[PDB]
Amino acid sequence: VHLTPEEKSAVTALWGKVNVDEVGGEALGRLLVVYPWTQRFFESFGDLSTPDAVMGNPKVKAHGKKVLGAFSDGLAHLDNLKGTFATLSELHCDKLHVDPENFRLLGNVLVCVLAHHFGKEFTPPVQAAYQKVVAGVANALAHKYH
Amino acid sequence: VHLTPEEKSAVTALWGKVNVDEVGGEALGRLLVVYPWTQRFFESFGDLSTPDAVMGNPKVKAHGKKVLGAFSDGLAHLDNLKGTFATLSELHCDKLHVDPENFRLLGNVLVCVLAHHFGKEFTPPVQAAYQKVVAGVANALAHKYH
Amino acid sequence: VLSPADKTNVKAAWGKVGAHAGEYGAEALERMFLSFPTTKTYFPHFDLSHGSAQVKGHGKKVADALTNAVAHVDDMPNALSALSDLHAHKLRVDPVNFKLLSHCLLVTLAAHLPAEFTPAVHASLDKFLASVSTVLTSKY
Amino acid sequence: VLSPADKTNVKAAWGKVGAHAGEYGAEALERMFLSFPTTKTYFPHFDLSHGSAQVKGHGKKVADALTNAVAHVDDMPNALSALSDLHAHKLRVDPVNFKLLSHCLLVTLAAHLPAEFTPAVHASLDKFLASVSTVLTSKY
Ligand code: HEM
Ligand code: HEM
Ligand code: HEM
Ligand code: HEM
Repeated sequence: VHLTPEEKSAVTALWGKVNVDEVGGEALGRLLVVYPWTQRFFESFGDLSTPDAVMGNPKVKAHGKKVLGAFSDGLAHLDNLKGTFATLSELHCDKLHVDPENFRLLGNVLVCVLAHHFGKEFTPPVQAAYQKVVAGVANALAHKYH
Repeated sequence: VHLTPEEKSAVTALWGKVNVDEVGGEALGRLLVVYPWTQRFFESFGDLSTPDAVMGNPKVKAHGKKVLGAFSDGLAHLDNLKGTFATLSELHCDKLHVDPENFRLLGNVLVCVLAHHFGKEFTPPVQAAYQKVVAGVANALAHKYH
Repeated sequence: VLSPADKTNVKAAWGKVGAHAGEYGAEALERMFLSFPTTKTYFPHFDLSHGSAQVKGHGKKVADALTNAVAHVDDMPNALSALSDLHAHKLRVDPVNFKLLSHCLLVTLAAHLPAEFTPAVHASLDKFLASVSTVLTSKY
Repeated sequence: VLSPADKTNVKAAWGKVGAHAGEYGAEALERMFLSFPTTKTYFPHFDLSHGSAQVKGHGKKVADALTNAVAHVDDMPNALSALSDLHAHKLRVDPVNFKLLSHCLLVTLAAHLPAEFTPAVHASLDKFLASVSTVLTSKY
């Protein structure tokens, strides 16, 4: 996806301030709490009875790291998101069978997490640039449906 | 998009039976009636007060021809839908500003029109193959957002 | 909202469907599973092959729920209360999937009612199925 | 549905927003127009630049409608009746766009309420905004 230099700057500058051990599990956690049908694909992870359960859950925090790992990757490869996510698409599409609307939702939840953590720093132009990113990532993840 | 030979056969065989002067305006017409916000992009066309107004309207029937023209095109080019629709995407995205969900809706309306006209012939496998097609067309039309 | 016109259109459509209700339900299910394979994951323990007695049986249940909604169109949330609970809580159906089944139900009706499926009747059925879907997704 | 918990969460959130309601509304609008440029076509006659008195003014109206919904949470369709008519009939707003504004309203709240925007409060606000959006899209 085409980010302008000011868009790239807005994303990169904020992304270096991100606690990569935490934001990932926060975004994934919130997704399971806010959109409870997403918990269908995670019965294994244990106590998802409550928000505190989900948020204070190891397998969520563990897994959100990789999830966050994925977004960082594609942030280096807006030119080749399809090439970047190739493998993982067959995973969520051919193997897991997940609707692409759900990738858009995770992306939006990640944006809410970024706003929560950065407050005033997460200005409307910075959000706009992050929306292009998560849109491009969601689309590339869904290429095995397209 | 990848259609198997049986999928290609199912689509092609039915598509040759289609009245290309009529189905197009029927699909477009129904879209404006069923999803009335789509009439925002067509105030010019005149009396859209009623279904009979919309359906029995020249500019609708006129325009659905081209619309139907587009789908036929991409039916020859499932290999290169992005290449096929390149121009028309900047039209609906950069020039018209239309949400890609709406392309999915037109595709689904076209499928309902095909079922209405072909009845029993429009079997569940034939529908399944047509869904891959309209999905691929809708996505290619939205590439100027992606 | 559903206008009096929408309600008479929907009643009319169901009238003509008649005793084919269950069979059309099974057909709509099959259309959904073939067109939208992701929906198949909610039925791992079903045989989903053509002619499956389990799809047929389940189709009748789907149609009976829809008929119960038509029959109590003015109090659908009450009528559909247990079903909403089932799909949101126990089954955790992705809300997107209601749109897909609704489209296949519309396709099925279109495939069987050449006379009834006018643009106006299409519109009323779409709203009816969107209202049912709204109810069935109200309880997450 | 909105549980008593959701309702107290939403009331709590609006409490802390306080007199910043209008300003956050204007900000949410700006976030939407920048993030989702397609939404701009509904406001051709607005200056949408930063600091626009017209966006600011309109933000207050949006916030006031939301507050009126919160204040009458148990009868939103009645409270939001004229607004539903306006957006579906006169404005013909694509239903997709309500999701986009709702996300920007959530982003705005998150950007201003570090303490209140817990996972549980996030969830309740999402449901509240989805209920408003359901109302505002009920009249096509
Ligand atoms: C949004 C809805 C999504 C759902 C419901 C979903 C579901 C799943 C499930 C069930 C697994 C297997 C975990 C297990 O049970 O062992 C998985 C793995 C994974 N997902 Fe997601 N997924 C979603 C979106 C995404 C997105 C948008 C990304 C990244 C951009 C992502 C990144 C990953 C990664 C990196 C793995 C595992 C990597 C590995 O194990 O090697 N997921 N997902
Ligand atoms: C689904 C929602 C859509 C909306 C709301 C929409 C809207 C429009 C509008 C406003 C125009 C300009 C007509 C005028 O006022 O003069 C147009 C042109 C056109 N559209 Fe659509 N469009 C949609 C989807 C599609 C799709 C899916 C296709 C084909 C796959 C398509 C094919 C065309 C063609 C072929 C033209 C004009 C070609 C020409 O003038 O040279 N449209 N559309
Ligand atoms: C108009 C929309 C729908 C209607 C009217 C409807 C109706 C019903 C009814 C009446 C049952 C009865 C179960 C029983 O009592 O034996 C049922 C079960 C079920 N439904 Fe739906 N449903 C709808 C949408 C969906 C969708 C979109 C999905 C997922 C793609 C789904 C998945 C299921 C599953 C997994 C069961 C239980 C199957 C089993 O294990 O027996 N439903 N539904
Ligand atoms: C939570 C969702 C929404 C709320 C609470 C809301 C609220 C309002 C209110 C209170 C007005 C007042 C007009 C007046 O009395 O002066 C208005 C007008 C308007 N709204 Fe919304 N709205 C929502 C969603 C949307 C969306 C998604 C769009 C399109 C992207 C939209 C487009 C418009 C337009 C074009 C006007 C008239 C602008 C003008 O010409 O003055 N609204 N809305």
